[PDB]
Amino acid sequence: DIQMTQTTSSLSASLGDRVTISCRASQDIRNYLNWYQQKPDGTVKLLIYYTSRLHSGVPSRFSGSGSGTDYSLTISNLEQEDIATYFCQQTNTLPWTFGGGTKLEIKRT
Amino acid sequence: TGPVEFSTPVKDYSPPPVDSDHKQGEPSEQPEWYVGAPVAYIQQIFVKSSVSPWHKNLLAVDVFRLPLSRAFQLVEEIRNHALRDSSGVKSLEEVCLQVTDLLPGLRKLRNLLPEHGCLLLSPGNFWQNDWERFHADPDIIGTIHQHEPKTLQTSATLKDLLFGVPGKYSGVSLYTRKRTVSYTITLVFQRYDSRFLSSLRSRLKLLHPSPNCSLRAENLVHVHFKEEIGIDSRAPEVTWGPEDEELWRRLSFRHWPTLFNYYNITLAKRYISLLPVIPVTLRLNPQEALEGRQPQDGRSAWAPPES
Amino acid sequence: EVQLQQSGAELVRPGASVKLSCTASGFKIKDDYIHWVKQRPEQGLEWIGRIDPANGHTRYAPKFQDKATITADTSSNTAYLQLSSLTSEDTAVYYCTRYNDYDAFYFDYWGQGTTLTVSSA
Ligand SMILES: *[C@@H]1O[C@H](CO)[C@@H](O[C@@H]2O[C@H](CO)[C@@H](O)[C@H](O)[C@H]2NC(C)=O)[C@H](O)[C@H]1NC(C)=O
Ligand SMILES: *[C@@H]1O[C@H](CO)[C@@H](O)[C@H](O)[C@H]1NC(C)=O
Repeated sequence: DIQMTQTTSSLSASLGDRVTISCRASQDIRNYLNWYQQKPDGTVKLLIYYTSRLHSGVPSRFSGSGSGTDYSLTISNLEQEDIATYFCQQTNTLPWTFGGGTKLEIKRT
Repeated sequence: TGPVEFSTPVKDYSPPPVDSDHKQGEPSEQPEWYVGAPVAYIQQIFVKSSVSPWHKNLLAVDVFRLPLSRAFQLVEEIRNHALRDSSGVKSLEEVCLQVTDLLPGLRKLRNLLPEHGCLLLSPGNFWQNDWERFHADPDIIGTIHQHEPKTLQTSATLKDLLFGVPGKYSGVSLYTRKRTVSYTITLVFQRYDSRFLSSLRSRLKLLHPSPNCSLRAENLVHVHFKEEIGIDSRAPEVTWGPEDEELWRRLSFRHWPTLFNYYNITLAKRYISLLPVIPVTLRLNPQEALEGRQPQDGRSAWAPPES
Repeated sequence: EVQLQQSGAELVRPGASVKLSCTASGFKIKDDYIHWVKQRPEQGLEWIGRIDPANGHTRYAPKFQDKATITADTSSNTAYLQLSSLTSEDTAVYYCTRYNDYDAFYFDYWGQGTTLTVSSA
């Protein structure tokens, strides 16, 4: 199989600040990466497919980039509604695999 | 007499039954020739390009070389395309039409039309799908127009068959108008697979996205052939509109019969189905052509008739 | 406009079987594959398998070959997931999803997920 790795499990952030989330593939997946958002209530939503194609209705804040085995998801400016968990999924070899997921927070103190 | 047509939606398509009904219903809207499965499903991949920062150092040869260089890679991608999560067919080999031999007496057309495999047509057939031969060819225009008749003929020319495009969209005249030669990769299918065709279209769209493209892609078109008895620069941007689909209507009326008679396949009693076109857009740059500049640059062994 | 309505929460004894459900609205399941994804609190998302309701061709991950059984019926526009020989490892949240593009294979719309609990209680 292909192992998708998200190095950071949690990622503190602040409103307005740009946030980048990156995950590494075990082998070349040929720009077949999907990014998903999971609200704390449990709803899951597609943000970006292929590598940078924005899904219909997704705000312009989200953007993706990467090639080969390294990819990243960026948010232009963080809103309160953007606090959720994000997963990357590869669709190159048929047994689709997901990453561990990164959870966003708010800066304190 | 002439090619009659009949169009059906792509949403839910299935070939009509051959002999389930002895007599068709009286108020039936279908034509009486729309009975059996088609001879072939013609899928056309319309490839348009644009050299965006056009400048004066481009020549007529580059107008052909720049888009046709991508043709070989595009053909290889189409041929090797496989549906990664298929439930039915996977590869082009399982569905496309197989041709064995050309007719005897077409020794001149051998090695210019495909044989012993899939019936896939493209401008690369001039150089036999060999990018090395294409790169080593001293006169691309000369090779393309080598087999052009000096007078109008009923049968479609080899260049017309390979490009799959009306003559006004090609030819060295586009250099003056600062446009770029647009060709078509012609896929001939023996069987229709909606899922494979959708995967191919989406793969091509992902590889070469086409901006400002809103093609309907809503209906198939079936064509029936009756019997014949005699007894400062501002480079034009790639535009996709209502005239880009149904471009096969502007081809010669003997195009498809000419193509299919070469392989001893007859269309006298039967019909063919023309799938909606798959748009492919290429973004080219003048630096590629400038770095690929070759000797024997502005001289070609082909002079179009200008009187 | 496109919705995937999933069933309620479940709680079964270990060693039993459950039949999850997924009702589709705004589209017909003949048009697209319906998938199932497994999520545990510490193991992330796992892809279970898919079905093609047009012809019923199902394929699974090698982990879930002897565990899952995905079935769908067009008449009620509903897809189902069956898990057999349940154990404490099988408690998770199972999501229902589809895709409409057949080269990127991105999961398009998701259900809210059904929490499954396995315990002797
Ligand atoms: C070209 O095709 C025609 C039919 O479209 C062939 O004619 C028949 O071919 C079959 C082949 O099994 C023979 O059994 C028949 O006796 C042929 N009938 C007639 C009237 O010719 C023809 O043989 C084909 N020619 C070539 C060179 O392939
Ligand atoms: C092409 O699409 C872009 C992006 O949506 C937008 O400017 C407009 O719809 C089109 N522009 C032109 C010049 O056709």
